[PDB]
Amino acid sequence: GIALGMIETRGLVPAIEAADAMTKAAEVRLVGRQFVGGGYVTVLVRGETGAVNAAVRAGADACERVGDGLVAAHIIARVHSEVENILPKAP
Amino acid sequence: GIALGMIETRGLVPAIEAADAMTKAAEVRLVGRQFVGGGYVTVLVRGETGAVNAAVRAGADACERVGDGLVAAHIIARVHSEVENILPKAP
Amino acid sequence: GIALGMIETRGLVPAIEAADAMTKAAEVRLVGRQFVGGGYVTVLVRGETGAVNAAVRAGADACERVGDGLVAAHIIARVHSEVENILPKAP
Amino acid sequence: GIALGMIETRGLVPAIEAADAMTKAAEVRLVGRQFVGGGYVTVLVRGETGAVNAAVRAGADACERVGDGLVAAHIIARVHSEVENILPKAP
Amino acid sequence: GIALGMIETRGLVPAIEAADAMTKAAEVRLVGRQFVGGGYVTVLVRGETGAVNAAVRAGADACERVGDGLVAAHIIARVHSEVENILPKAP
Amino acid sequence: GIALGMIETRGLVPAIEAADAMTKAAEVRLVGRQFVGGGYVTVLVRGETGAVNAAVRAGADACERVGDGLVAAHIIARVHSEVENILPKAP
Repeated sequence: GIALGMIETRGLVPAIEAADAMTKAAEVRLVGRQFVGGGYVTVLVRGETGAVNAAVRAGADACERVGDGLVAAHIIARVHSEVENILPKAP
Repeated sequence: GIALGMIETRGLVPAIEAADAMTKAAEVRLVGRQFVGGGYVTVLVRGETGAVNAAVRAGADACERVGDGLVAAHIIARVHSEVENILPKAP
Repeated sequence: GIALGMIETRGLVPAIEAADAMTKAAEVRLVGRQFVGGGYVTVLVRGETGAVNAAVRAGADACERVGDGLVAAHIIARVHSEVENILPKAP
Repeated sequence: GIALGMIETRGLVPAIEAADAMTKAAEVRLVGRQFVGGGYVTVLVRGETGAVNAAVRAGADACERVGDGLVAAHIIARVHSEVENILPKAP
Repeated sequence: GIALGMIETRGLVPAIEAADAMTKAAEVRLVGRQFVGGGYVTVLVRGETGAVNAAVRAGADACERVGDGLVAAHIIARVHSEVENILPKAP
Repeated sequence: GIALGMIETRGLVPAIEAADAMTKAAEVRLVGRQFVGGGYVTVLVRGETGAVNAAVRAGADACERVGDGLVAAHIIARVHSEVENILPKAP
C-alpha cells in the first residue's frame, strides 16, 4: 500500500506516542520521523487506504493530551510520483 | 520551463499537502523541500509560466487549513541567472 | 526489559536532572538524550514495567522547578516493533 | 566592486524574491544565502557602490509584502578586511 | 572531583561570562558548552563538591544582567554512572 | 592582546554591521561569528584592553537600529585559561 499518513506534534514525546498508536491500530509501516525545526516533529506511515485512515485517527486521539499536544493529522491516499522524492523510505 | 513556484508553510505536513496539490494541478517538477529554521518549510517547483501559476494557486488553497497553515505563495516567472546558484535542482 | 520511559523539558539542565532522578529511582538504562529543536530536550529510558513507572514519576517531580521546567512525562510499556526503528539504543 | 548589500527576511520565500529584485536592479553578484536560525534568512550581494545602493532599495521594496516580510536592509560600501573572513564568496 | 555544575542562559554572551565567573571562583574544569536549540546555551563544569557550589553561585550572579540573562543554575554532587554517557568530557 | 569583546544580536545583518564598526574603531581581530540558535548571532574580537573597550562600545552604537537589533555588549579583559577551550581562534 502506498497511501500516506502524517501526524505533526510539538515535541518528540507526543510524536512517539502517535507512532505507537498508529502502528498498533492497523497494518502500516513507519517510514519517517522528521525534526522540522522550531519544535515541530512529524511521523510518516505508509500502507493501504483503509489501514492508513484508522492509523491516523488513532494516533491523533492518543497524542492530543501528551506534552504540548497535536499540530496536524492528515492523509493523502495516493501522492503524485514527484512527491515521492521528498518522502523517506526508512526511518 | 524555468518559471519558479514557491509555497512556505508552518510545519512539514502542510508543505507535503502543498507539494501534492501543486504537482497534480499542472505539469511542474518538484525541485526542492527546504527546512528553513524556526518551523518554516518551503517547497519549490519549476515549469512553464502557466503551469506554475495554476500549480501555485492550487497548493495555496489546499494547505491553508492543514496544520499551522500557509505563510506565502509566490511566483517568479524568469529569475535572474544569479539566483539559480541558490535554487536546488533536485530534492 | 523493553518498557519505555520519556521526559521532555524546556532546556538541557532540567533534562539532565530528570535523567539523574530517573536512573537513581529504579533499574533503568539511559538510551538517549535528543535535542528536538526550538529548545525542547527529550530523555529516554528502558527497563521492566514497574522500574520504568517508578523512574518516570521521580524524574517528573525532580525537574519540575528546574530552569524552564517540564513539558511531558509518559510511559509506553510495550511499543510496537515498528517504533523501535526511531528509538536510539545508546546515547 | 567590493561594497556589500544585505537583506534579512522571515522565511526563505521573501528572501528569494529579494535576491531576484536585487540582481535585476543593477550589476551585482549574489555571494550568499544564509539560514540564520529561528526563521531568519539573509542574502548578500557585492558590487560597486552605486549598484549596491540600487539593488538593496529594490529588494527591500519587493519583499515587504511577501510571506512574513522584511527584517533588515543595509549597505556597507567598504567593509574592513577583517570582516571578509565571515563573508562568503560563493552561494 | 566528579560533582557537576550547570548554567543555562539565553544567548551565548551570558553563557561565556558565566563560564568565566565559575572558573575564576574555585578549582573547577570546564567540560562542555552546548547549543541546545531555540536560543538556550548550557555550560558544564566538574570538580569537588565545595568547589562546584561556589562556582555555580558566582556564575549565576555574574550572568543575570548580561544580554537576555539567566535560565537555570543547578548542582548535582554525584550523578549516576548512567548519566555519564550524556555528559561531555571535553569542550 | 587577549582581552575579549562580544556582541550578540537578533539576526545576521546587525551582527555584520557590528563586526564592521568594531574592527574599524580600534586594533582588534575578528576571531568568530557564531550562529547560536533561535535567531541569535554572536561576534567575538580579541586585542589589548583599551582597543577592545573602544571596539565594543562602537559596535553597540552601530547595530542598535539595524534589523531586530542588539542583545548584548560585553567585555572580559582576561578570561581564565579554562574558557579558552570554547573560544574560536579564527572564524
